[PDB]
Amino acid sequence: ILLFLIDTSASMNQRSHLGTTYLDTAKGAVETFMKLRARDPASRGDRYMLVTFEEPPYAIKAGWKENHATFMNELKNLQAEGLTTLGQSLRTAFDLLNLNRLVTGIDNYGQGRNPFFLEPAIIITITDGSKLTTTSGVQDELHLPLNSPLPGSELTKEPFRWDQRLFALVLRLPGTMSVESEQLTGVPLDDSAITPMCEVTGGRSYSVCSPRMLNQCLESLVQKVQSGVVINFEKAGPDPSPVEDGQPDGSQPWHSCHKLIYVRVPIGHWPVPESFWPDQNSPTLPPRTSHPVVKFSCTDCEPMVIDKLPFDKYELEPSPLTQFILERKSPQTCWQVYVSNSAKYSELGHPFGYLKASTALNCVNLFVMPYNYPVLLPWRQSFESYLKTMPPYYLGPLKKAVRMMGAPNLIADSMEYGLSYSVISYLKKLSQQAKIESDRVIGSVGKKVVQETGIKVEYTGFQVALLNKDLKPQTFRNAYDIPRRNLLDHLTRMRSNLLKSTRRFLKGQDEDQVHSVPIAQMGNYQEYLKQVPS
Amino acid sequence: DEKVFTKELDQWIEQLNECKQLSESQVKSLCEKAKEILTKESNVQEVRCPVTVCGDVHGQFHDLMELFRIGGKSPDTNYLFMGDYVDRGYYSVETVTLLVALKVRYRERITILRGNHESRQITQVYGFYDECLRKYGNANVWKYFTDLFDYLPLTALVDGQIFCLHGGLSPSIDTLDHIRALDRLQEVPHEGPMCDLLWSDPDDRGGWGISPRGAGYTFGQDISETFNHANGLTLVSRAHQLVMEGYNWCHDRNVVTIFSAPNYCYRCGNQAAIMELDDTLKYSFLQFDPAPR
Ligand SMILES: [Mn+2]
Ligand SMILES: [Mn+2]
Repeated sequence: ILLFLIDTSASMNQRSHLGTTYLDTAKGAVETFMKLRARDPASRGDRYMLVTFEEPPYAIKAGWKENHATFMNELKNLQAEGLTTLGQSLRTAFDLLNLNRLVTGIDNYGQGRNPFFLEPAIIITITDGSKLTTTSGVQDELHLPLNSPLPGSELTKEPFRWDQRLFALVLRLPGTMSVESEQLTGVPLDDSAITPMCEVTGGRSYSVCSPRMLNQCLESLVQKVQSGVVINFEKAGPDPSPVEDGQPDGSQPWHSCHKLIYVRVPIGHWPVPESFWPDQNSPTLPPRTSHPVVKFSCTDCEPMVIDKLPFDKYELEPSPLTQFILERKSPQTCWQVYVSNSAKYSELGHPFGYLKASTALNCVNLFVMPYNYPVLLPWRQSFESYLKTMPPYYLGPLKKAVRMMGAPNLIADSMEYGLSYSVISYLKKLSQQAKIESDRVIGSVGKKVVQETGIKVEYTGFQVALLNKDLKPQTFRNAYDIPRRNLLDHLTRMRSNLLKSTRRFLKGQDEDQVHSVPIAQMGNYQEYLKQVPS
Repeated sequence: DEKVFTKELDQWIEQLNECKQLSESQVKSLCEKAKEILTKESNVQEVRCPVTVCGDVHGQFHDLMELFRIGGKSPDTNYLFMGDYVDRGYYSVETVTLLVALKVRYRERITILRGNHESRQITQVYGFYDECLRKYGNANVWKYFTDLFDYLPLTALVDGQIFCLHGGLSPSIDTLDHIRALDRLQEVPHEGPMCDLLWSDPDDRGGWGISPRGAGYTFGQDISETFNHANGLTLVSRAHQLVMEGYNWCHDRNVVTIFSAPNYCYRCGNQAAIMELDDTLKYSFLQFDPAPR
């Protein structure tokens, strides 16, 4: 799923050095991105959406239940007229991407946080350089407005989601020559108000300066689409305890890269449950975070973990692997990882996995382990006392693995909270109704706005008409659509047309055809008694 | 000197009108004369009404004879061809030979423009080079035709209001003064003002956009209106796309696509049309069908 955000604002009317405006260059770049992505044999399941800088009823051009034909037709007729309302457009796009999330089961907020339930989405937000306006002045903060929150959105406290990356294109093409071609293989950043918003999600922001640089950035962007598993790392709290082959001193601490969870839907178990201590009676649930604040500690702690535990291959995208490569990729050794923010009743973090590398030393495998592996792996009334340290709802998925061996547990203590189940079906129904109402009025514009609003300065109610583009005057049916110049000739033409008594008469003077004239479409409505047997 | 050459031209025309090609020396002399004649013409040929503008022929001698039988004889009425009469046809050398003979015989009674198929890299991949190699044995007539195609004018200005051209508008061109200041004696490149003038296509896009053909851009209605308002024009005639009725109006009666090749590639089975413009700039769309063989 790819949602292209093209502003089509009035500031996108300035002409480049090639002769076309920035909007035409953006549309051409989108078309070349389409034809480049079509090369990879994986573009048979994705869906394209379009978002412009227009009113909430008119911002979306093609959303759910819209094929490629209507999407291309809407992107073709894009007009650059309006202000640069970036915040409202980003909010509308994020709400559109989060319409079918509370109904299928993604981010249920009650049963862990399953990383194998993915809904990838990439935003391009092709906008102008700077100087965004909000009908009052020029702002320099880019704060997303919060006026009408969706039902069930206060449990994340952030507009974007687990898998929602945000790339940006500014299209800073000069007007005279664009002769800046010193650095060949180098794509700098835009350094604008959208740069922090993009970096928070996990995607960079390109700075287009030349058509060659545009082609380079488009060819570099097609290689950044996969399953979205974005997790945040922190150096705390080990004081860079990497004393293995050298001495530490770094910027590879707050790594917020993605992870490629390739399927073999995705197959996996043992998710990151949450970051708080869930109580048995809690009417209000604390809001989750889109990026989990999980921290790693550099300790050997028996990296050899061999068992019949179901295996996972959530591949990690190499972005800050320099710190690992400095220590020879940690051969035959790993380092634990633990989620912060009160992972248990009374403690600060519980190691639930590690980041052991592969034998090929190519990337990090991201070995996800159970909540507390070094205890259950090595019954004398031990498991009954051990199952009290883990979160309650967490007994859900692990028991499935126990199904591979037997079934000692039951549904006696399989209860998260009596108040968490309530006020959940109503929120899901409200979200479904909102998604249906949004998908219903998605393409039907029905503007019907043509007036001059004649002010005084039949009274207080007059309004002069405006020039209608698609008027289609009926010359043979309506007599008012016949001007004075070609009146007598048109009169004789109408007379001859009425006195001819032909078959299948029409009221159009000369209606040649539409913009498209297909050969197969016209040849299908015919009959040819021939087969060419010879 | 002049009377004998005129009689030889009439004999050549009468021979070509019976599905009979000329010899090597005759085609060479005809191409030379057309080169000395077309040298005086500019990029925007000032054509005067009344005329009868046609579209693509794509090497169809029978369809060309049908067009002549429909829209009057060649010496009687004026003609304005907008390219595409050399490729995608069984009889392609005969059509261009008859056209160039009528041009060198009636230089003030017929005008022909340059199309995207009048080049050296397109005729080799569509059959014209194969036809010239098969019929004439050698590959000298094809060389002469490709050397002559560089002298064909680009566009035409009818009555100072109608702007006829094969491809269409260009993003690097804003007025006719830029078109008049182009070196048409050059192979059609893959990019530039001439490539867009010979490879453009109209649509409801609005602005510009890359064309699916591989060369030229795609303009919209606002661009056509801006080009017609900034040059005093009232219409833009073109012939580059396949239509069904023969003539198609676009951009609020600003662009007129006139495809005068009936039964394109002998697989569509459509009609064709030409636009006869009278002395008072009154247009009449004369339609026709492929003649039976
Ligand atoms: Mn053609
Ligand atoms: Mn053509």
